[PDB]
Amino acid sequence: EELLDLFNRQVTQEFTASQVYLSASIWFDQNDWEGMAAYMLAHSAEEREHGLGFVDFANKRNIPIELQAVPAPVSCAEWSSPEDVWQSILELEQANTRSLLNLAEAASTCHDFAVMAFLNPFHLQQVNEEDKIGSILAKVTDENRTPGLLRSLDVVSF
Amino acid sequence: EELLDLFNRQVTQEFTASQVYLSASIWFDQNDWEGMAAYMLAHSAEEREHGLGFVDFANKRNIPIELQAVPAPVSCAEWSSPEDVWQSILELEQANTRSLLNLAEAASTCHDFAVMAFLNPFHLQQVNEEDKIGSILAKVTDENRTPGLLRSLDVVSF
Amino acid sequence: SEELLDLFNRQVTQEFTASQVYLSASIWFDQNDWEGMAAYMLAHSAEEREHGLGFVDFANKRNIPIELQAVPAPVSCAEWSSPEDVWQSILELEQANTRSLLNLAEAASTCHDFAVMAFLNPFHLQQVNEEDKIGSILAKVTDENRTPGLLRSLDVVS
Amino acid sequence: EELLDLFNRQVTQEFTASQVYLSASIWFDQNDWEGMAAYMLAHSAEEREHGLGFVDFANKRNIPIELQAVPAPVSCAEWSSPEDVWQSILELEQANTRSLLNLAEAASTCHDFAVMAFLNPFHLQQVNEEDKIGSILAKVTDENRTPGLLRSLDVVS
Amino acid sequence: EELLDLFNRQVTQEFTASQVYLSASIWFDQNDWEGMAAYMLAHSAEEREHGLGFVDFANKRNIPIELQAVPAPVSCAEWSSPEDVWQSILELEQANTRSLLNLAEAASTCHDFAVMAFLNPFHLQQVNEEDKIGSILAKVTDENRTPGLLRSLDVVSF
Ligand SMILES: [Fe+3]
Ligand SMILES: [Fe+3]
Ligand SMILES: [Fe+3]
Ligand SMILES: [Fe+3]
Ligand SMILES: [Fe+3]
Ligand SMILES: [Fe+3]
Ligand SMILES: [Fe+3]
Ligand SMILES: [Fe+3]
Ligand SMILES: [Fe+3]
Ligand SMILES: [Fe+3]
Ligand SMILES: [Fe+3]
Ligand SMILES: [Fe+3]
Ligand SMILES: [Fe+3]
Ligand SMILES: [Fe+3]
Ligand SMILES: [Fe+3]
Ligand SMILES: [Fe+3]
Ligand SMILES: [Fe+3]
Ligand SMILES: [Fe+3]
Repeated sequence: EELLDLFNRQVTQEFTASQVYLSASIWFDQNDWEGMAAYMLAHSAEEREHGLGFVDFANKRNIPIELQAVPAPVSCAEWSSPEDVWQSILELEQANTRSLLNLAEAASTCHDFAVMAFLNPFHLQQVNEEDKIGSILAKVTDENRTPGLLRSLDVVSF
Repeated sequence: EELLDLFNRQVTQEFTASQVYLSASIWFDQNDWEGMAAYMLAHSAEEREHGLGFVDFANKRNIPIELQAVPAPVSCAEWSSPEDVWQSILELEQANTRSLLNLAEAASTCHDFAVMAFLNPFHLQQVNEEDKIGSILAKVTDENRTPGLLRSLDVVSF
Repeated sequence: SEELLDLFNRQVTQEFTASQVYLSASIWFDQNDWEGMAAYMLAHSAEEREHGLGFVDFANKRNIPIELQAVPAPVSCAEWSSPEDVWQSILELEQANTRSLLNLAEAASTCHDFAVMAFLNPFHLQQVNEEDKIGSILAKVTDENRTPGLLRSLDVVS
Repeated sequence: EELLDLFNRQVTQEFTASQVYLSASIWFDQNDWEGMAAYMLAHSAEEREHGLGFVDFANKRNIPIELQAVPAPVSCAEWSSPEDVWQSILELEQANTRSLLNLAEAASTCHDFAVMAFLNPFHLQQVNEEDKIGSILAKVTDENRTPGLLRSLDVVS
Repeated sequence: EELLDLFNRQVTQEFTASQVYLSASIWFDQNDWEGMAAYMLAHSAEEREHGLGFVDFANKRNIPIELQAVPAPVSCAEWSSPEDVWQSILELEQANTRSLLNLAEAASTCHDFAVMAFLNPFHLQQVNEEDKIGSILAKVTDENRTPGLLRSLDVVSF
């Protein structure tokens, strides 16, 4: 039952993340960072696709899915610079990584080899995501040390 | 008669706007902002096309058009930085939006459903224009906080 | 509102009535060796029928019950003696088609039937274009018919 | 500087003419001359393009441009036939030509070889335009001697 | 004879300019401005082509050409920033313009219509060159107000 639970909760986690990304895109769009806004919107969609992935596997493997409330994103209250937004997104992915590792540990305890196999590509994708977001946040933080310079690279990049 | 009046005045408004854009392109060209100058020139042409759109509809709908003087653009006297120019263009579009909404309210009072239908795409285009110009002005203002940096993005962008 | 439903039904009848009137014009023209005007009338007869079918299809989707009425015998051909008579009748028919569309829209507006208003929008615009075209053809017919044989020599052209 | 002033006035002249062409297109469309209307509309765009060409050269050559008002066209009030319209448009082109010639002479007095070179294709274009306009006006005026006949040829070109 | 003289001297002027451009490319290359160096090198070639143009016309028109020494470029002694180099190039083109205008005035006095015709495209090209170089110098001067920023646009641009 704990495994089935954690599986169900990973869907919520992916959908929660989707909404957080959407919130980041709104913040960026409202503050005229259209390039960062596009990035966040695309990633919102990707997180939804992850959750649907979990759903589909669950259905095939007879793991009951019950859809939970997708909480309101509330880090957009705190956000006052692009740096704040990217820092929250990095924490969000760090948590998504932790939630997948916990799920895998439950599967491992249960000898659920199909669930572990299913999760392998996600483990590796999370490594790539954390690295990419990490690297973006480092660039944002460095470029923002000179007034207007960050803007100058929402244009160029993204 | 008020409807016909306001319709006729929208043509003047579009042509007025066309000339303001041309004036902005001249200011930018003379001050070696060729990328912003190109943007303004293109938009000058677009505003002319809008006015011709109104003219064509008027002719088809038997709304008498009498062409009015197209005033001299005079905000180019005040302009001393790209920020001043973009601020004027934003106000210009805000006024173009207001003039279309007033026209639509007159059509609405008159139950002139064809005029309201005609205006729908313009209403939505104005939303997009104000948002784009708004976003440009925000970037200009931010980048101009560091000497030479704005220049560096007339090149890259535009 | 049962009355809005009546008006929508009545538009169907009006389109099919116009289709038959266009057909009657085609016949007159063909009988009198104006094959070019005849072809224009036949094509426009088909197009009015397409409009009526468009209304029926929307009505079916929107649960507006349709009761198909009699399509009355066109009566104007009894009195037509020149192409000018026929084009004037056709202009009058389109002016009527327009007034009934506007009556339907006013009812929809009163009932807050946003979907019906939206549906009608392209038709309001098409009617502007049709009246303008018809009116223009009538003006050319009238002018060319001041010289014997000249109108014929342009059934051959347009 | 007479040269700078005349260069500025030439821009206003081109946009003025653009509006006059637009007004002709209006008169024609209102009176169901869709062919002549389209010709006039196309020419209105072309006059504006000419003015833009002057603007562009002026910016390159550091000739300060101050955009003036574009005066409302006033000929339409008196037009009652296509002939009247074509006649006003001929007169408009003849004035466009005289003002180019005045600008060229001022350039010539100043030994402004760049401005004179710039103007050469416009002098040749005016010759072509005056000829074309004049020819259309001749055709209009002849065809309009028979009722309906002119209409029967808006439809052709 | 003065006309023939001035014609011969225009060849020297074009070749002199070619060498000045080459000197500018060397300065830029040695100071690691490869993008500005490429621009100068290309323009060096273009000035040579202009001189060869004059030569070819002269030969066809029986204007004796005697090739003069092409002086050593010596503004590269003074150069210490990209701004100094572009300022010299602007002066160089301003002088090339003056030399063409003087030539045209001699042709004009002599009623040498073929020489004036030959020169027309050069007059217009000089207008375009002065404007372009002017605009580059303005950008250089603005961007160089922030340390490293100019560099950042030798890369992007050019
Ligand atoms: Fe995810
Ligand atoms: Fe993710
Ligand atoms: Fe992912
Ligand atoms: Fe507009
Ligand atoms: Fe606009
Ligand atoms: Fe627009
Ligand atoms: Fe009823
Ligand atoms: Fe009923
Ligand atoms: Fe009924
Ligand atoms: Fe119809
Ligand atoms: Fe119809
Ligand atoms: Fe129709
Ligand atoms: Fe012109
Ligand atoms: Fe012209
Ligand atoms: Fe022209
Ligand atoms: Fe040269
Ligand atoms: Fe050169
Ligand atoms: Fe050159």
